[PDB]
Amino acid sequence: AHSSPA
Amino acid sequence: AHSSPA
Amino acid sequence: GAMGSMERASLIQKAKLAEQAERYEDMAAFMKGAVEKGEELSCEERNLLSVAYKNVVGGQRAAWRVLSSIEQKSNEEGSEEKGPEVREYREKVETELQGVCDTVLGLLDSHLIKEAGDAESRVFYLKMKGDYYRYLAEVATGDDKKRIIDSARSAYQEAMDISKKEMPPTNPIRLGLALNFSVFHYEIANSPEEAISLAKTTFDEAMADLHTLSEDSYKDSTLIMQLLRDNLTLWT
Amino acid sequence: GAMGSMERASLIQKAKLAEQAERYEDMAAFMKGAVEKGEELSCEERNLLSVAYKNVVGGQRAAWRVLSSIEQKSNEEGSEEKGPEVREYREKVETELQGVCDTVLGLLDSHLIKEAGDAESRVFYLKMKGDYYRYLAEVATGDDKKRIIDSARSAYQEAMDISKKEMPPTNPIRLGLALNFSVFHYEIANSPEEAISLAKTTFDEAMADLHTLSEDSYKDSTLIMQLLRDNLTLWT
Ligand SMILES: [Cl-]
Ligand SMILES: [Cl-]
Ligand SMILES: [Mg+2]
Ligand SMILES: [Mg+2]
Ligand code: NA
Ligand code: NA
Repeated sequence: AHSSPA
Repeated sequence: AHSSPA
Repeated sequence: GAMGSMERASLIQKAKLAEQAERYEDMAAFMKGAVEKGEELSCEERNLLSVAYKNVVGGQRAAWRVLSSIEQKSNEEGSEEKGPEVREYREKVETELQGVCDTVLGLLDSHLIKEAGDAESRVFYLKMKGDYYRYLAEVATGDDKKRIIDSARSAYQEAMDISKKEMPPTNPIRLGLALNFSVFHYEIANSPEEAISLAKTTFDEAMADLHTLSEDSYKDSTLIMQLLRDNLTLWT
Repeated sequence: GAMGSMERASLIQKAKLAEQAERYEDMAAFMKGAVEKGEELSCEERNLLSVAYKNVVGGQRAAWRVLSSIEQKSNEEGSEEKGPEVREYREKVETELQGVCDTVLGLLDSHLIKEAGDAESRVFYLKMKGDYYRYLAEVATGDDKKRIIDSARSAYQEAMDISKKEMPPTNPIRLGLALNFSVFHYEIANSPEEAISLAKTTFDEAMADLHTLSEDSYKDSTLIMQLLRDNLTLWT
């Protein structure tokens, strides 16, 4: 799953 | 320029 | 600390140079030094801190996953014994990963969170606390796995409560928090339905608020909304 | 050394694991530990040593180039002064890069080269000596730049002399040596005509020997020949 990018 | 790959 | 003799502004300048050079370990050390000056961080500086440690721990997590997969295969039936080396090296990477997470959590506890009064800073730091406990949870296996999971949950929950009261549903910090809390539910907490519900409600409430945004803010918000959609497509 | 307590075979095993995990600093430390056991290296082990340090120094060189470019721009006319930080950080990366090159050169001098009697091992190590002096030359600016350049040239030349006498023109070590010596001529020694001549003669003599090779050796040789061709296309 994708988590938040900086 | 390209040098040798390992 | 090795950065104690360097000016705060010079540390920030060098963090930005390290980012351009893709020297993320250096970047993290510079930003740790900046935090330890004791002043609060601006929005841009918080982003630099997050970028640096995200990239450091990201490489460690990717390496840990490779090694864990090799180790699991070595423990199947018919697998020829190869000795302690796979476990040893996986443990080495794991310990270094845990050290980085502990470092970040230590900066948050001493004393970024307690000084953060504005919603934007407090939510950012509490989200980071949840994220780094989540990374600890990814590798946890012993008696304290449950407590690590609950520490991540508690931080995310406090951040969610503040963000819902103080931020619009399109705020990129709020969106990224909800995205990551949903990943926590799916991958850590064995709660796929909660993960799906959170992603869908977050997406729908942001959609309804996009009309209030400028073109630039619209781009920022929709980028994170697409990640929620991508996860929903993976999970359903 | 921190690897002194680990078995040679365990160090080699962990170097291979580190490669799979893209943990090249770990890989280099493992292979340094293996070299320091004092036994000669097999062909596969030499490759592991080369892969590890190539990737470590490769990241350092890429970072140094980014920082050097920023530093050069800061020294143009009309550029606003930003203080010592760019130079300081470029020097930091440069010093770490030089340290890695010195480490590799130290392993070659103590005592890989002197024990290497077969053409394949001796040429490999002398090529590596030329390569790491070349990386030192890329960042050298003081009184000893000329001596660093001549050290690279001398190592490459000894390797070339052995390779031409003892190896077929399609040997991948011989080909990669000639490729790298040609890059040295073009980028370090200000000798573009020598670089072009070497690349063209190397390519043509390999072409004439391909008919002697198996399919697998043919693939190995043509891969490096394509890099010679790519450089010739860039340079002409
Ligand atoms: Cl280990
Ligand atoms: Cl520095
Ligand atoms: Mg068997
Ligand atoms: Mg001006
Ligand atoms: Na073993
Ligand atoms: Na400055």
